[PDB]
Formats: sequence, structure tokens, C-alpha cells
Amino acid sequence: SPIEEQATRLLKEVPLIDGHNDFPYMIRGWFRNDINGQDAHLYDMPIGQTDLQRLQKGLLGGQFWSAFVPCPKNPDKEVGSLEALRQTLQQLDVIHRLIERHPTILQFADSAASIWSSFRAGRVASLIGIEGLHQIADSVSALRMLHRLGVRYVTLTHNCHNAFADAATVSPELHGGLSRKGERLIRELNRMGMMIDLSHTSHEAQTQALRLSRAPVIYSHSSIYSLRAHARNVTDENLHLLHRNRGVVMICFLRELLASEADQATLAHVIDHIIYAGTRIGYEHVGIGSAFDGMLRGPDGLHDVSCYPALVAGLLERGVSEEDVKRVMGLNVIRVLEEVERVAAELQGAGEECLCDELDEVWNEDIKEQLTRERERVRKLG
Amino acid sequence: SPIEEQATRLLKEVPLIDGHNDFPYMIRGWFRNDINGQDAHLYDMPIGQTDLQRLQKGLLGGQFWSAFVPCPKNPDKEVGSLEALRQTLQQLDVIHRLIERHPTILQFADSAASIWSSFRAGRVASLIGIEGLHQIADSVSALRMLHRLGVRYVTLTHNCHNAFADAATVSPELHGGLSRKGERLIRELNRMGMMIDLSHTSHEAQTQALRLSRAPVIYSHSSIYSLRAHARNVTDENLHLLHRNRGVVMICFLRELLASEADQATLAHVIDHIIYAGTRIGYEHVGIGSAFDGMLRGPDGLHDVSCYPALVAGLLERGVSEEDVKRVMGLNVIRVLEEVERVAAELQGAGEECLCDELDEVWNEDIKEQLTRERERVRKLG
Ligand SMILES: [Fe+3]
Ligand SMILES: [Fe+3]
Ligand SMILES: [Fe+3]
Ligand SMILES: [Fe+3]
Repeated sequence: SPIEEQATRLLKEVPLIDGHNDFPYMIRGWFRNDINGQDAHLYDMPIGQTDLQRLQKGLLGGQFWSAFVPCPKNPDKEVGSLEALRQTLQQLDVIHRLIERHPTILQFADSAASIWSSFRAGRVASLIGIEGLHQIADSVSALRMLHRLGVRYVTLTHNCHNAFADAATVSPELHGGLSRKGERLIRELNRMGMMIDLSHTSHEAQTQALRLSRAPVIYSHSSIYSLRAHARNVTDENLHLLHRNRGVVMICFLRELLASEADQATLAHVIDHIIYAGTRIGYEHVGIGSAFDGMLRGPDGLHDVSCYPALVAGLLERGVSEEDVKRVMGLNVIRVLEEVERVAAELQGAGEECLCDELDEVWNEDIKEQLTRERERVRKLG
Repeated sequence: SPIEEQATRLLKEVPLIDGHNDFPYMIRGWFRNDINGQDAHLYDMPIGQTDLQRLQKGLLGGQFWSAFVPCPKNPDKEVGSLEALRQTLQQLDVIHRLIERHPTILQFADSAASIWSSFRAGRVASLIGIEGLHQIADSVSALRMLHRLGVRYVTLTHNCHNAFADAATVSPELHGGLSRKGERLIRELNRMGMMIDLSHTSHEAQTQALRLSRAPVIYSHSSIYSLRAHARNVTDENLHLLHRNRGVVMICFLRELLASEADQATLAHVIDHIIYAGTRIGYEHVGIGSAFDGMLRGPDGLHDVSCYPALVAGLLERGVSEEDVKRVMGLNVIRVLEEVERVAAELQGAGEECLCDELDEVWNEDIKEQLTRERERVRKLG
């Protein structure tokens, strides 16, 4: 087939960079993050939509691997979020060990340049995102350390409200979009060079963040409200604000977001959604956000990570130009990451003040007097 | 003075690398880790034994900055250790921001090579240690992430027992040295290339770790039991085991560890302790571990970080050779870090199994059957 040869050539020329894959949580589910002597199973998994053989077979160029942990179910919500932070480090650790152990297939990447050098070496550029601010345990310090561990996007919520923003699937609303803390955090995310992810957040939270952010954002895995009404899909109002933001909506493979009858969802629906967004807000603002392994079963023709050539072929068959297909494959999300880096270097370069955690005083006034008195004794020595 | 000119030349030729400084906890105490617009105060502090001006004045070559947090005082010891992990990330964050904000004075280092290139650039090589395994919240995954954030040594305890080892200052003993978990952790610390620190640990814990470790260890800030009996000082038995281990005892400036009458402790006592150890186990196994800012007041002649030239001068005056002084200044701790790297590359190269956290099952048996059945449906597609 000439269209399938074309698709393969495109997958060789530029990377397909997928916005969301929960393979790391499948590794927690199945192996409990103990992958010692499990290579054969990592290449050919007994469960799930991802493994190292099928990953190569789909000619995928890059992947934001999700370091998701569930919303905390502890009745003490302080201890729940603290437990989530620890679980987040467990997920980042298994992601890093997965990459370190299979260096011929996976190569860690945290930038536009490192995506490209990984792709030129024939490897799947392996980036990291966290799926909810419940994972940082109310600590902006923790967030910056997650960034330093390779986290490059932060989904603001999962399916739970947090101190910063409202999730889409939970009602009643807590903050009615972003909180006051949340608004401050947008600035800090821009300042540190963390990509903002608006998937799972409420329509109002999206609107507010899209107005506030000084860097482009993504939807790592969301589809299009006008084609299928769901709290998790992007309204025309927020697609418009995404255009002005210069961001990317990475179209989702979740059947519940593609069609009213989940079991009728199909490869064609994913293409319908890509083409809807590309037509209306431009093909430079749409990408691919599978959310593979955040689902049991995928749509017909997109059952697992081996099916990406079928999506590329499908888009070309519907008259999307090579150049535009290359954009939705990967170029757009690379641009956003590039612009997120540039905005952070600009703000750090201007010497913008970083957000600091509210800490308890550890010293009483007696200790502070002891310390200042001791300092002056040292000053008076000569 | 010709001896002071000699000392200055030595401080230019090789780095003085100090084993322990709690300036980061002073920054938490005084600023609550908010150093925005505080440069003038960071250069000339109103409290403590460390600031950026006095750091330059002492001609210090490198520093392991402590990311210490207190032993958890919560009656629920699960929530206490989880809180400590979060506080650890707060301390690592302020250390990293301190270094990033003053790049002409401080340069981050995590290796022998990065110490040297920092020293050749005229900067204080800034390494990181954590002071107790209470700080990792029973998570070996967290430990590896701390390593990836730049932590290069781990003091096994502070002044509290943990799941892994016994602190010196607490009785009764919990494990009687290391626990079974603790013995396993020694292997993992060797495997990941984390330097083991035996300061604050019990005499029995030291003996066991010194027998078990396949890489050299340090005492980041301990002095010599035979000169002054204290639970925190190193016995002749453990100095012997340190020699066979090939490790380094970094001599402490804490007055309580130098003399029975704290207020009589003096620069000469620090030199007595260095010379004791260097004479008996060799000058290649002794270093400098001030523990500045883990004390209110230091000994006469070693009041703050500007006093290092006096220590170098003091050692030369007592007939310690240039070459041996250069060793205790920095060469020895650099060797240990070098050997800790080499041992880790050897064990990772042999494909040694890494230690994994004991995790809860997240999926029941119904979910696993659903997932395996779904996998076979995908296998049967063609
Ligand atoms: Fe997910
Ligand atoms: Fe999701
Ligand atoms: Fe300390
Ligand atoms: Fe200490």
C-alpha cells in the first residue's frame, strides 16, 4: 500500500510523541514495581496495551510516561496526600529503572533537544508527567524536586479536587475553577519550566488557567466536547482559549470520550476529533494523547501501542497534509515544551520570585536571641 | 608568616572538602527557606557559623551540605516519617536554590570529577548528604530518588532509631546494631553508589556496617573515643574496621566530642584528634567534618567557616607533611566518593538485583482475570 509506506516514512522522519501512557501503573499493578528478571514479560506482557515489543512495532517516537497515583482515600486527607507523595516517588523510580534497564529501546528525555537526540539514536524518547496535584502533598518544594527528577508536565487534577484546582468528574465544585493557591501555582509552573496539563480539570479551571498562563499548555489526553459531550472533553470556548495560549490538545483514545456508546468507538472517531480541532483552531494546536493503559480496552483499530501506523495512515487518507500530520504526530508538543523552556529561561533571567511553602517556625524567640548574641561575640573577636 | 603562606598555597592546590555543615537548616530556621531578596543576609548572616562571605574567606574547596530534618515527634510514627520525607524535599529544594542563585560562589557536585571541575573554576563544590534514614519514610524508592536529586551520602541514623539501624545517643537498643532490613540496605547503598555515613550510629551498628559494606564508608562528623569517651566518637575497634573498609573518619568540631569540659575545647584538640587517627590508621583515612551550624558555638580558633586556614596551618605546625595535610583536607573523601562510584558501576555492570519496596496489591483477582482475558482477545485479532 502506498499510503502505509508514506505513514512509515513519516514515523521515521519525525517522532510520534504520545501525551499519556499509564504503563508505569500497570507495572505497579502486575509486578509491584519489581521488574527483576522480568525482561521477557516487559517485552511481551501478559496484560495491558503496552510492552517493549509492541512499542517498537508501532514506531512510536516519544512518550510522556504517567507517574500517576490514585486520589488518596485515607479519611485523614493530610496523611493521604503525604502517602501519595511517597507513592509518586515509587512511580518515578520504576519509570527511571525501566528506562535504565532497557537503554536500546528507551532513552530519558526532558527537553526538545533531548527528544530529538533520542529520536535520531532510534530510541523512544521517554518523558514523565504526574497526573494530579494531590501527588505533591501541598509542597511547591516537592514539585520543584519532581521537576528535577524529570517530571515535565503536571496535570492539575485527576478525579479529585485539590488545594489548587477542580477536577471535572467531581461535583459539587470546591473552588469553582482554580483556587487562590492555584492561581499562584500557575506562575510558578511557568517560572520553573513545567508544562501545564489541563486534562481531568473542570471547564472553568481550564478557562482560568488558559487566561493566566504565560506559557503554552497541553491537554495530555482529552477529546472534543462538540463531537461528544463529557466533562472530560474540551469545549469550543476552551479550544479558542487554547489557540490564544498557543497550546496543544492531544486527542484521546478513551472510548467513553469518543462516542455515546463506548463499544462503538473506533479509529475513525479519533481521526474525526483530530480533524475537528485542526480545522477550527489549526493543525499546529492538536496532538495525540492515547491514554493507553488508563483503559481496559481501546477503540477498533487502536487496541494497543502497535497501532500508531494505522492512525498516521488514517489521517493521510482523510486528506490531512504530510506537514500537518507531522505536526499532530509530534512537532506541536515539541514546540510547546520548547516554548515552556523559553518562557522559564526568560522569567528566571528577569529574576522572578519563586513560590515558597508556608513553613512552621522551628525556633522560639529565646533560640533566636541566643543565635544573634553568639553572632556578635564572633564579630567582636577581631 | 611562612606557615600561613604555605597553608594558603595548599588551599589553592587541593580543595578542603568538609564532611558536614547544617547551613541549610539555619536557612530553614531563620528565613523558612524563603531567600527571596535576602542576598545581603546570605553573604553576611545575622546568625550562625556560615555565610557566603566567610565561606570565601576560609578558602573552603568543597562542602557536603546537610539536608537534615529532625527526628519525627508525631505519636503516629507512620505520619511522622512521611512528614520527614516532605521536609527532606523542602531542604533539598532550598539547597538547590541556594546554589542556583549564587553560581559564582557555589557549584553543585555529585562526583569526584565534578568536585575537581568546580574547584578548578574557583567555586565551592556543593554536595549533599541526608542525616538519617528516618528521612526516607521506609522507601528505598525514595532513597534512589534522593540520589537522583544529588544526595551522595546517607547518615544511617540521627538521634533516633529507625527501621534500619540504631542511633548512638538513644538507649535501649532497638536492633542491637543493624536490622535485617538494614543489612539489605547496605547492599543497595553500595549498588546505587550512595556513600554510607556512620556518624550518629551506635558502636555496634558501625562494626556491622564496616564488615558488610563492599564500598568504603565515611564518618561525616565524628571524633575519637580514646581521646574523649562519648557514644558519638569512634572506638579503636571501629577505626581498625574503618582501615580495612578503606574509609575516612572526618574529624568533628563539636566541643562535646573534643573535651570533657565543652568550654575548654580548642583548635589544638581537633589537631590532636586528626593526628591520633592519622598516626594509627594512616593519614589516607582521616578528613575534616566540622558540623558547623549543628552547634551554637565552636572551639577556640574554629568559631566559623572562615577559620579553615588556621586548621591547615595548625596541622603543618605539628609536623604533618604537606602531602598528608592535602589528604585530610580533601583527597581522601574524594577517593571514597571515587571508590563508591567504581563499586556501584561494578555491581550495576554485573547486573545485581536492586532492592524493591514491599507494596500492597492494588488489583484484586477479578481485575487480573479481566486484564489477561483482554490481552488474549488482542492476541487473537491477527
Ligand atoms: Fe492516567
Ligand atoms: Fe487519565
Ligand atoms: Fe547535622
Ligand atoms: Fe549531626
